[PDB]
Amino acid sequence: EDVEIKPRGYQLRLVDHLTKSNGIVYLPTGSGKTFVAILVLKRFSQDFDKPIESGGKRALFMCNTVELARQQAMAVRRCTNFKVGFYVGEQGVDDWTRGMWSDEIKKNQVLVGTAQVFLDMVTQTYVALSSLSVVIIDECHHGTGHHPFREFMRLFTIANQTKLPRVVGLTGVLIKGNEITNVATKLKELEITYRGNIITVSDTKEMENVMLYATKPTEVMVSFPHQEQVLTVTRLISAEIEKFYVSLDLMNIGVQPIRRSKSLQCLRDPSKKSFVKQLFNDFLYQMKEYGIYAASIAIISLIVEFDIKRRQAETLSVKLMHRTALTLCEKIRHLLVQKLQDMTYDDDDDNVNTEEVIMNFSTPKVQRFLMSLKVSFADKDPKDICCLVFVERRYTCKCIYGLLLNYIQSTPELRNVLTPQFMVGRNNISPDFESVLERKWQKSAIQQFRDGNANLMICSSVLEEGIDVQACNHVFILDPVKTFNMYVQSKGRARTTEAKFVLFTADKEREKTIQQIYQYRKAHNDIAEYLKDRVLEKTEPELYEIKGHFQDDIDPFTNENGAVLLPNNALAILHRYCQTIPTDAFGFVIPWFHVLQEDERDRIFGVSAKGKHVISINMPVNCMLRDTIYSDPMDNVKTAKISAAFKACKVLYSLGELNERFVPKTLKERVASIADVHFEHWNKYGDSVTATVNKADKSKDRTYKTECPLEFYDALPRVGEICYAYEIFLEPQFESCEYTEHMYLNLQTPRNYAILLRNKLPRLAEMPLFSNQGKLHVRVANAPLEVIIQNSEQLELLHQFHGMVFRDILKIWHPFFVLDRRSKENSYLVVPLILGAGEQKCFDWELMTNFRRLPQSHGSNVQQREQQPAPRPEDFEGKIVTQWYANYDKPMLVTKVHRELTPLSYMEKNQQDKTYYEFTMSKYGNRIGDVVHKDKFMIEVRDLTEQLTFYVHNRGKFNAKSKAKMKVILIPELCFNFNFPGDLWLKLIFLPSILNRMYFLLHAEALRKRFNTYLNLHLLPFNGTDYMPRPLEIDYSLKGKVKPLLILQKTVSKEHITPAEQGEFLAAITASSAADVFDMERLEILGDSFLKLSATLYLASKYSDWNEGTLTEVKSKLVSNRNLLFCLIDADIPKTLNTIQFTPRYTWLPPGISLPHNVLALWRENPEFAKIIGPHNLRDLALGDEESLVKGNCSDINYNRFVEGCRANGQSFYAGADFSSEVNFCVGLVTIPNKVIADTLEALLGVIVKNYGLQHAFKMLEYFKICRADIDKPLTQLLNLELGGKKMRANVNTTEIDGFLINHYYLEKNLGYTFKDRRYLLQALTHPSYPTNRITGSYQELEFIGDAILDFLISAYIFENNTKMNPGALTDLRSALVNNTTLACICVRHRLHFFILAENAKLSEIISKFVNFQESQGHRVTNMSTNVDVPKALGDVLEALIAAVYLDCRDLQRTWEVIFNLFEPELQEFTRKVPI
Amino acid sequence: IDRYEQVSKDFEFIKI
RNA sequence: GAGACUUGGGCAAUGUGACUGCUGAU
RNA sequence: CAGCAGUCACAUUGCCCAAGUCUCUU
RNA sequence: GUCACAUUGCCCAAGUCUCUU
RNA sequence: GAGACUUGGGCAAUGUGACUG
Repeated sequence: EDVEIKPRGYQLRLVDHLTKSNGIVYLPTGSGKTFVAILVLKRFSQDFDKPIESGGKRALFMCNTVELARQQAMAVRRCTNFKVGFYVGEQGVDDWTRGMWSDEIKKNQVLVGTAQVFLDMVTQTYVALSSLSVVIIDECHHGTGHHPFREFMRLFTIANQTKLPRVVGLTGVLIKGNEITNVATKLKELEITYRGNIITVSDTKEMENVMLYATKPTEVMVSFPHQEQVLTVTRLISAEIEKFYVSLDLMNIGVQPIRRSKSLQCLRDPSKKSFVKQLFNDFLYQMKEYGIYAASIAIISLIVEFDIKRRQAETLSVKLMHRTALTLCEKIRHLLVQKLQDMTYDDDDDNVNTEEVIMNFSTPKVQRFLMSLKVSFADKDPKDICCLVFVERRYTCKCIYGLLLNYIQSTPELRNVLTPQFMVGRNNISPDFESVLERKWQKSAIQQFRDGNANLMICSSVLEEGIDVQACNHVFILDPVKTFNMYVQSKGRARTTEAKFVLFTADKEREKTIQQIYQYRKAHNDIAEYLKDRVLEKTEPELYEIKGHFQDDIDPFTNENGAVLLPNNALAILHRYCQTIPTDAFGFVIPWFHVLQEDERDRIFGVSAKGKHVISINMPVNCMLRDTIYSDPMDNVKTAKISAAFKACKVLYSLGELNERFVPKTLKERVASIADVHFEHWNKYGDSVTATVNKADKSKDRTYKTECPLEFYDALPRVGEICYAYEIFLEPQFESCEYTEHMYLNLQTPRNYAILLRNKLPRLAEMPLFSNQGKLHVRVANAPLEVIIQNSEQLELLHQFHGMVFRDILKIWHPFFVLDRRSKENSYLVVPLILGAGEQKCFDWELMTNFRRLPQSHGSNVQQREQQPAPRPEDFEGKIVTQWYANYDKPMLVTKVHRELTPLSYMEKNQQDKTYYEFTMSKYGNRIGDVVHKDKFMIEVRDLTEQLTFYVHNRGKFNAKSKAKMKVILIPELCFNFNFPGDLWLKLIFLPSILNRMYFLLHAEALRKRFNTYLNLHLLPFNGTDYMPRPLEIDYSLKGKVKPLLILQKTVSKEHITPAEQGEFLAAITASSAADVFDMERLEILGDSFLKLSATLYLASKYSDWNEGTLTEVKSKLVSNRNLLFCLIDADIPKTLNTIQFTPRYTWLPPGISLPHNVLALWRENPEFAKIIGPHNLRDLALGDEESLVKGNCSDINYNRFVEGCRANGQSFYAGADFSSEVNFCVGLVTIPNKVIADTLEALLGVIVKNYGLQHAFKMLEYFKICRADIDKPLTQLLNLELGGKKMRANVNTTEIDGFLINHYYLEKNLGYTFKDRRYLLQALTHPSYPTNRITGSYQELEFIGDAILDFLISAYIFENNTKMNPGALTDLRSALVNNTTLACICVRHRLHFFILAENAKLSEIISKFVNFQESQGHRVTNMSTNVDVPKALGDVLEALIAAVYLDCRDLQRTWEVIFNLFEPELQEFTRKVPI
Repeated sequence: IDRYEQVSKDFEFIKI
């Protein structure tokens, strides 16, 4: 600020002595005691920036009032280089944590705040007390009794009594109270309080030059008569005033809580009844004291305040009483103005008439006040006027202000010079007279006075202490002086020179006033006599003084971490804790105190407590303990009360109850409850309720292992068992055309390949397979054919046949594979069946006995062909061939036989006038000398497809393949022949696409059986069932009354329960990445919506004593994808999910073939070699044929090769490379992201709710241990789940309903649902701003559940009624149909805005302007002109009213009927273009 | 009582 | 009446916390 | 996050008024 | 809960060459 | 029936922007 801050002549030695020991300074106001405190901070500014944990310290600046806190904050910010923390209640301090407190302590080197804030900071031990270098105490004269200064000062004894912070006391007046006789008996109390000696400037005479800044004003007094004369009209008005008192005593207002005297004596009237009595008593006091003209404005104040009270009244009963009081006050005003107008007939000079009427009706005291002001000012300059006027009461201030305006306006000599003002203490009265409460004046009257706008200051005792004001030139004390400190500070408020102090006294009480003033003078002179006469000695060794002074009260309580509970602070914390209970309709949230009767002291504690009072504490009806606790025997009622409160707090804390931090105890832990009541299973996976992951996709992509279905494990047949053979049917769907002759005829042939199983199979429904020619429907035989392995060689031949088929005919093989007969995971055999005896098919042993080694294509020379016999034409019909002269080993399928053609063949389109013999000599004459069998036989052939994954739907199109294709004819002896028939080859191509659906179909059947067994559905359509064929999910992008919803129709009836088709479960299994015609995604939306509804309803039913915010923030974690993943992992489901898109050539392991067993052992049992061997090492295991097909293990060379593969990876750039991506399929491992697992969870939920209804789906949700069962009763239906209480139901009877429901039938005429209990409707229409919220609540709780209800109903309707919309647009329209704006449009169209109850400034106009806008626009849905704000309340009103309608009957069908009647036009308008 | 009793204009600011 | 203490209504100042309501910006 | 405003409970210092009890003076 | 723009995989329309005579 | 190849169209998994409740 400035460098003129050089200290005064006294402050240096003061701060010098303050370092040696504790000290307290007594200097008059305006002497810079704040600056010497700042100097103390400067001297003790050595260790401020160092952290506490390293030994650093800080300081603490104690305060008294928030206004003085701001003043001292400004004073310390202006001239300090440190950082100050401005700490004030009702914000931050009650919500901060130890981290924020410590971090603020790290930066802030000094702190300022009110007393109780520091009390809570220190007792709760946010930081150690030793962390403070010094403590600065303002207004130290308050440091006595139960005042917070003394309470904090008590903490020094119990704390570490070493390296204690320094305390300094500042006060303009040392003593508060009238016990001024023998002032030495009072100084020592404050002295021993801080154990510091009082110090005052010794050189008062020389430093009085500085005291000129606080000059003593001259002291004069004005005496006025106090004759006991009162007018007639006062006696008149008192009669009806006391009549109104009596009548108000008979008022019929509602019930009120317990109210009685301080010492629990007989009852007292409630606040809403006694406030008006107190106000009228004060008005009568003002009228009697100051005069009739004073009452002429006091009455205006009474009307303008009763109007505010009427406007702020919530119950209707209070409004009538306030109207009666307003009428009575209007009558009082009428009589006052009538008396005034009956006077003033003497003169017509309006200014002079007003001045003389003010002079006349004024009491002599106020008259003397008026003429004293007139003679003191006498039309001087406004800058010469600066004063404070102190009166007793607030309404006195307002009334004196109001009459002073009129008096100033009535005198031209004072009109331009006086500008009065007034303000009062915490009881903030409106500073306006003629206007209702609409004022917003940020600058307080103190700031206005500081600006110089006002010159005369009217004020109550608020300005006597603390507030720093300009050095006023006058002080007028209108009311008699009553206390010493008030007199001292009032005389100190005339801080400037030539100031005048004027006191107004009565004539007949003048002598006693003079005597009292003289007594105060002697007391003030004797204040310094104790310090002047004090023997020069320290103030330190007398610790017993402090001990005795502080042990008189009740002993405190302490525990671990240093937390201490103050017995004097027990009442506040008890009330705070008891206010957090869920209140009833009129439940009481405060402990009930009842002093025991006289002879009941000994009934509990014995005769020893006859005089010692004992009082019991009664807990509320919803407290944790419903019993009562009794006080210890104490000598007075207040000490007994505080002891009882302290013991109750101790008992509550000893149970875990009373918050450790001594608080109403209850927050995030309420959650923790339900939380672990749920997320307890997270701990075994390394997660918790407070733990979240947001980095490196951790807990987002997890590795899983797969298990074979229950019907393929150990399915390998053995010798001497009844084996089962299920043949495969392939039904051609595409028509027989030129391009589809073979694919139809050879696929309809009886010869089929079948599976040999040691176990049974269920009935598997037909599914389509899309190939190049079109679609093929595959069905498995329902009844297997029983066969027996009658010889070991037969089984060996069958297994070799399987192995060589998989090795060659499909080329689905790898060098490191081994023919497996030991491992039982997904192990089975496939065999061909042919007619041996009758229609039944036995083993086609001709195939197995021949095709142990597939015919190896080889070149034939002319000499060999000369020795080769001529092949018959039937030797190629239906067989497989391939050309050996060409380098291509691809097979060739014989289509048409040629018995009528010669090698010198006919003409063709390309080789016109050319024969096939000439063509083959020209093209491949290099490796053919001549055709020796050049007659009577060629073959017409066509190639076969190579694709295996026949899942793509559109790969089979023929629109562009309809064009002309060449006809290909080959010469027989130049192409090598296979005895294998292409008839079986064509069907055998489709085998992997059969197996990779049979796997997951058996898995889905197992899941269906599990979810039909747990839900005890074992009825007729579930054992002799016939499964409908595979459906096609078209929406996968690969090409008045109401109709009852099908989702809920199967809830009250059992005939409508559709059997759970295996196709639905299979779709719930297959993920999006599987690249198939069906998916889980559509059912995912419905499952999610059902999960949301169930979670919201369950939480709102079990916890009807919570708020919607806590319910939402708990159901968020309950429904979060993190919860669903861990839940379904606990369900051990993931082994039965379809994610990969069936890459057969690389990753789909053959069933009965796997890599060598020793590799499995020493690469899966060893963690050090878990994923070190890469695919580059595996492919090098080109084992021998006997080493792979019979022996089953690897040789020594291969052993060294694959044991050194990992080491070679660790010695090359391949070290650290990922060897888990699609190269870990050997052990069946799969990497699946959480978005798949969760979506499958609610996909299963959606399938279950679709097929079995809401009730069975909710019952199944219990199986996933998400909806935890209640101990009293396990669970009930989704409907009839009894929920409600004091927040979902109105807490008033039927009589009070009509007073809040002005019209109900007019809402019924459009809603259509006759309410049988209007409490739900009232609770839905109750806005938070409405006054009833404090005792009844608001519509938020009903809105919370109505949202979910509407969301699920709309989602179900758009799901079932539109079968071919991707979840996208489907739920996208949902958002358009659940948007807030369209809900408001619905509300305004049906005119529900009439009945909505709310009280707010904008809200009054927003609804009207929006309904006017909608009417002008013809109810046009925005989904707009001049940015009109949408009234978001109306949408929430609908969201709560829907829930209110539902709860009145607990039926969803009626709710949906009402919703459809409401939304009929929107569900026909939005479906066209779905506006976004 | 018909009306208040008027008080003298003059007085003294006597020292106390 | 002094002194000790208590009751009850009454006055002024101080402070906490709970509940809900506006308004603007992010 | 900030501004303004409303309702209600509890806590502390001090103050006069009335009534009552004891010690004590008369 | 859903949409638009930048990266893989599947299925087509155009046209071209190779392979099947 | 298939590959090679380019132009465009269609579908699903990652990054940005924004809307509804």
